[PDB]
Amino acid sequence: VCLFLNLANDPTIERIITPRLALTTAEFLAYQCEKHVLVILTDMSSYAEALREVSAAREEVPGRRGFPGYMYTDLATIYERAGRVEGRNGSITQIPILTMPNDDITHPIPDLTGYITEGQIYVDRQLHNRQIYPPINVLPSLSRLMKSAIGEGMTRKDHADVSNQLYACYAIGKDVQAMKAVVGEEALTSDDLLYLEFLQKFERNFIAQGPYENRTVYETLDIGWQLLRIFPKEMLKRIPQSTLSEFYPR
Amino acid sequence: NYLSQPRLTYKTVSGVNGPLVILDHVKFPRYAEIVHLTLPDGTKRSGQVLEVSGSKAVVQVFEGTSGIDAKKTSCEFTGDILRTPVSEDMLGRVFNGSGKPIDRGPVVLAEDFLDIMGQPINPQCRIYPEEMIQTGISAIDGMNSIARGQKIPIFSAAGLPHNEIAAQICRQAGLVNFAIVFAAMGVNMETARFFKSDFEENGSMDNVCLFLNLANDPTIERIITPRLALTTAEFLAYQCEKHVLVILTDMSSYAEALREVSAAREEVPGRRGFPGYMYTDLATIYERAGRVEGRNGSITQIPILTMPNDDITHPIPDLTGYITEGQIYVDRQLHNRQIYPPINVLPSLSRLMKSAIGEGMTRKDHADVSNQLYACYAIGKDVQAMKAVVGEEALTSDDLLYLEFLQKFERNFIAQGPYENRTVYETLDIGWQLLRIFPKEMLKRIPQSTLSEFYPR
Amino acid sequence: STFGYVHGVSGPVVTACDMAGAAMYELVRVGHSELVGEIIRLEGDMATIQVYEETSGVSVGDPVLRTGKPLSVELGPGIMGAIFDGIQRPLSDISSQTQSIYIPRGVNVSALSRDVKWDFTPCKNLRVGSHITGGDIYGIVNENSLIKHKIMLPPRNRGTVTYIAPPGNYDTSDVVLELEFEGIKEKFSMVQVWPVRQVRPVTEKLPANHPLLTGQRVLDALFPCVQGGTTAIPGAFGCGKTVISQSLSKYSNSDVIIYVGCGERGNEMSEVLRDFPELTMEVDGKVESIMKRTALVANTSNMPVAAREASIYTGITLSEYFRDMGYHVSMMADSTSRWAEALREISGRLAEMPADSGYPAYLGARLASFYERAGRVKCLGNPEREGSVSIVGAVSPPGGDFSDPVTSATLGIVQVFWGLDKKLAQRKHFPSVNWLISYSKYMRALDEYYDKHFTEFVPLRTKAKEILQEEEDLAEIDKITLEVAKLIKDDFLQQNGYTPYDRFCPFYKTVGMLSNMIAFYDMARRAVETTWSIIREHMGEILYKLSSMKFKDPVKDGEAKIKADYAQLLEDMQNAF
Amino acid sequence: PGGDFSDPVTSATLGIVQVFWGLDKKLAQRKHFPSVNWLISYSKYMRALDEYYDKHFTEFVPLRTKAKEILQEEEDLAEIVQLVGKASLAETDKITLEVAKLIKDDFLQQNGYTPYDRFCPFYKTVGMLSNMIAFYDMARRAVETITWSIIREHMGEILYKLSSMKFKDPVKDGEAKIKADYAQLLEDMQNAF
Amino acid sequence: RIEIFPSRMAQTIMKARLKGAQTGRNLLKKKSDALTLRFRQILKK
Amino acid sequence: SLQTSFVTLDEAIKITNRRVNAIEHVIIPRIERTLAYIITELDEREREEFYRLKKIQEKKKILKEKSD
Repeated sequence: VCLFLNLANDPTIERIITPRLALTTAEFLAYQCEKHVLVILTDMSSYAEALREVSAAREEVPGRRGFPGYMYTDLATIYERAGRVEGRNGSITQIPILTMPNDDITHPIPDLTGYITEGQIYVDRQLHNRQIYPPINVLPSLSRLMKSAIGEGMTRKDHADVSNQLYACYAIGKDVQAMKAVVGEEALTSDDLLYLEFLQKFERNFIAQGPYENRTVYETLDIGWQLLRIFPKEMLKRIPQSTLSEFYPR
Repeated sequence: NYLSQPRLTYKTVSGVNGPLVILDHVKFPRYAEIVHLTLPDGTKRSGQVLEVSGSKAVVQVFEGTSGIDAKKTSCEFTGDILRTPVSEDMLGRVFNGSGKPIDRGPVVLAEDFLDIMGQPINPQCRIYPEEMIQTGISAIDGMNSIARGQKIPIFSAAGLPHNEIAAQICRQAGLVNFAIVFAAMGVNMETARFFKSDFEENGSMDNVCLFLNLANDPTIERIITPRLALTTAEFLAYQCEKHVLVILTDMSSYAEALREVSAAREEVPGRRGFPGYMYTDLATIYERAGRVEGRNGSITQIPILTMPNDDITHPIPDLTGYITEGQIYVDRQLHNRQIYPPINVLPSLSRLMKSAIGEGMTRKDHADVSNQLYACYAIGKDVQAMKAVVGEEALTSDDLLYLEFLQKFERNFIAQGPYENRTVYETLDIGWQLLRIFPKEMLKRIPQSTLSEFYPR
Repeated sequence: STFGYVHGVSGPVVTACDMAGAAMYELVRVGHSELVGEIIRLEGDMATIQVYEETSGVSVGDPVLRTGKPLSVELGPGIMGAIFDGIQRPLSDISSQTQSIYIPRGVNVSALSRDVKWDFTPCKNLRVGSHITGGDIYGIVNENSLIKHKIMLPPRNRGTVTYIAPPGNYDTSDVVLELEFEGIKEKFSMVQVWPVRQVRPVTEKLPANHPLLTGQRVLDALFPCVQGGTTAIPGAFGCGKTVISQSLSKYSNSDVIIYVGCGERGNEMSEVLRDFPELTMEVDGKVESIMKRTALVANTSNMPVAAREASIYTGITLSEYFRDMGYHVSMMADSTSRWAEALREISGRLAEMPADSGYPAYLGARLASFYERAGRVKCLGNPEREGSVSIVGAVSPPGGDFSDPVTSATLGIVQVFWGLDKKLAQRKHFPSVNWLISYSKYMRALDEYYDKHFTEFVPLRTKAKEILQEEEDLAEIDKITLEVAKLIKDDFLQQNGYTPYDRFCPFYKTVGMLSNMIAFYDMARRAVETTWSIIREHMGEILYKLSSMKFKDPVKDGEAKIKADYAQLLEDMQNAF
Repeated sequence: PGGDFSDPVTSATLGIVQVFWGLDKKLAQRKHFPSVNWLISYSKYMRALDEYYDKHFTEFVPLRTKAKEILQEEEDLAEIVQLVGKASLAETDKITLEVAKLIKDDFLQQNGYTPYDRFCPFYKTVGMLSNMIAFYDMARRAVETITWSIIREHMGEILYKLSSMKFKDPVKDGEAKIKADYAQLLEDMQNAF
Repeated sequence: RIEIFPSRMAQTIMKARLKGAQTGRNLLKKKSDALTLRFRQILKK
Repeated sequence: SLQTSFVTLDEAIKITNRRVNAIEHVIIPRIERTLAYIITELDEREREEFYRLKKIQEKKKILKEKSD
């Protein structure tokens, strides 16, 4: 561990060169010594207010919400130092953390990192209020490299396809709670009572592992296929019939 | 203790840029040093220096730079800042903005010259307001009463009778001395004719020192008008022992005269056009109030201001909500219904209303009949909305009685007439006449001690 | 150079020429009346100075006398009970020296009185020739009966003692110490000057562990705060803001209390200077005034706006200086929203870019560099003492909405948020702290204190919070839970501040009352799981034993625990019947 | 058409002007001519005029203080009827709702391309205001005891006379004043029923 | 979901649209509450 | 006369309590999060004119010192 601390009392221009030195250190432990580095940048939001403040002192070209015009580039020179190269066994993978202000995903800090990274992971506040452990919601959280990392060569061919279906049962059921607030708890039909029945069981069973329990992808699917077996047949429309025939009877 | 050096007379104007004239070859020029221009026609014009730099001195004139030359104008300086002449003869006089008389009398004959920018009052020798002003409008002094040293604005709109009730407040004010300083910033001619003939022509012109600034008048005089207002109102309160009440009408027209001078020295604007330092310039003239511990004088402010388009998020009624002490809300829906003082009781609270009333101050039940008259008006409001949604007779036996009180609260209590004076004792007599209705143990807010004494009569 | 000339004033700004040895953010004295200014730009030989006062009557050619010091305070004896402005001028002494009611706009009165004499005693094994580093306790001054104002060394300098003072009476200008270094025998009095923007140096920060017993039952039990912690409260007109500001100064376990009125009002600042000079505190002997451990930074909105920004930084430098003596300082900032409206004027005069809703780019960085100056921390110095600073900052949002560029920035730094509600203050539920929105991120760090002391507390709070959590959904539409939650909200959480006991309770009663109201609950959970209407009718006397538990007067100390035993066993009887 | 009170040419105007006849676009979509809406408009010149009014037109000022009342008491009820539906909500307030519709279409509406309505004099104006407010005080006391569902087409010959007073020639000097006296006494017979 | 173009005079329009819809609920709340009170006592009868 | 009055009220209370819950959860939070968008879009133009006007304030000084 190569902890680079820079507290809130430290000067605000030092926050510019802090994720620069954290990456060129990690571009030496990988790409020159061939070991797999995991870079974590705390408060990438708080880097950008240290980028807005220094640019207002330079008096130049404000973009959205006071952030400078080159705020896409200077979040890209510290994000695109990732990935693997050909002639090296090493690797470098980034998990930055950014606090979006006022829960808005249209704020320029989750916005411009949404365009330059290869996905995002969304932590929800309504699930944190229900004491769900990793309080993550899966609807605006996509991983772009999901299509390559899954397969018969890598992991368990039903995994790539069940995640298309577990979004569909999640997205339809989320509109059901939006419908339940308006008409009433009794006007629902038998179809959209199961969409609430899955959605209550999805948050507490597929998520909230606890702060010291890791479970593998095989344990994830065997606890994730159980949530699709409170559904009936023929409503899992994202799953083809060639793959649905094996995993449904169990 | 004075200056006797002769005044220089510069003939070295080096340019004219709109309202301001930039001089040259001036030796040791001050900031805010007043300068008397002289046009080649012969007409005199005043002027305050706004910026010096090295040898230059950028003086803006008051009455515009129309007709000013670059070769024959003689700027003769005046070695000190603008100082008003102040005395106890200004009561019952009418001046303009800059201080010259309007009422065909003479120039005033001061005992001293005070700096109009003033000095900030000490927080440690400032003492709490406790006694009440008896301003007469029963919608004002009945529920949302005014303390003695409490700054409290009147949030009007553009067209409602605020100036027509800012004269009633001026005439029927206070009881046991009570001089009153009126400052009219940016009014019409027919409003200025009204303020000179309503006040002047009653007998309030023994204690009212009005001076008023038209819209025709130069807009630099609209900035030194609240400065001239309080610096005599804190001569009458902190150098003589009187109880002054200051009325600053058209506040929203003051900040528009602050925007013109701020954009005259080529500054950038601030939030919604008004400059960044408006929270200081408002607090420089709002916080020259309160009462002190060394003397028994006091000064009370009622700044009338018209928020545009019924927007309380506008920077004039928002930055005054952080300096002052609770609002009084003139409403438009009450005005079209044609009760005369349109004071709305629900969104208007007085902050120091708790300290201002009591048995030693006005009366024992005033702390409780004001808590009930507002509360019975609150239950009176949704009952009127209930009348249209179900019917006038089938609703409840309770709402038969609240609905008749609202007709008596609107017309008999807060619809005070145009000339009807009404003391604090005359107000609560109407306050118990409306609480003759709702028989006892319906009025839950009034305690049993004061209810048994005043309600049977 | 010694003086500078003015060379032009254009508002607050003064572009003083002939200043070649002028640094940034130094304080100067502009004019013959000596207005205090701040150097803000430096263009070669000239230096653009913004002036704190009204710059009316400043001519081109007036002497600008530079000082060579930044915006700093004077730390030493004579600071307790004094009332300062934002730039540390004594408002109590400025009224007796001038005999007026206005601030005379040019008076450079010394912040500490140079006429009051103090009894100095040395450190007693601090010999001549002994080596002393910065932060060492050098002497002790009996400022009051309460505060032993330990004279310390400034953290910059170092050396060996050459001249020390004998025990006696001294002025604030008398030389007390003289230190040999390699270069110069440097001498310095009992008064040290420290800039407010520079953090006080210290050895090593520690995790905060000891909870701030502020006095109320809801605050010390359900939403606790630790000394060395940060705390935000809302800022409406009447919810509880006079209570939490003065009960935490009267009854808390804090050695000093430094209150910062940061540009409040005119008469709301006058009532604080009318109430705080006549509050009383019960020490182990006879009662004494609160003004022997209180220091006030009073500031209206009429005052200069650079003395409204710096009122927060002055109040935290006085708080960090008393931290280094070993005391447990607590600082009440009231408010911070009137401080954010003072930064918008300061950056608005420099025409800088308004980043988020008018406020400048560094609003989130100036707040985070101020709330980080709190914390329990082992101080500098060889006597090896520990101190703490607690910062309580009132937030006054427009309209009471928690989505604002300073409200959302404050609630991301603070850990405790005692959400005070107007609706609870309308129904006379005092104190009016809400329990739904309020929280504490300070629960995980306090269970070590709740296990080494007070062992039976953490199963109660983690259960009684779920009782209040279950009750809100049940009130939207179990019958045992609605009755006992009514008992907690009416006896435990409600607290009258004028009762001769219920104005302040210790923690052993607070853990005592929640023990019985939970031991009554799980027994009644069992007693229905074997009838509820008979429970409400036959146990009416023991419900009177619960609802009258709050009146255990401080003449009853061990008996208050003894009555908690006997009211516990009476519930053991009727649960079987 | 836009920027009603938030426009720096209009916001600077309203601080100086005394009278402001706000031409509304909601009335101009229905082609209500003139399109002056009677709520946001004002006149600061009501104190300076009653010294002239109590000499010439002594009847007018007690009419106008209630003529502005009826136009607002219908305004809140139009927000009621739009949501909860016309169950008519009252009978003492139903008469205000239709005597306002008498005002908003006969009194207030004025087509200037006719040879009669292109200029109305004041005695033709105070005449229509006196007649259409005398229907309001008389039908107020009529429900102090009958219902307007009876009254509407029982007084249908009178409600046609009130709606047809705006068609008289501007050269009928005494004859329009007798017609004001004629149509008012015909309402007196119907309220005597 | 955003409705129209921002940044002048739609704020005052939407503040008129909000204020009508704010008390429009409260008017319809009292209608639904008086209907339920009419429904509650007609149940006991 | 009450049995046919009982069930006609539960057909008029359900089509009213939906219109309460249609205004409360659909119409008002569509207007409310529109009104939060007009405020920020006003603000992103109020700082855009603060960059154009301050650019001229610097270009009026550079042109001035070129004359001096």
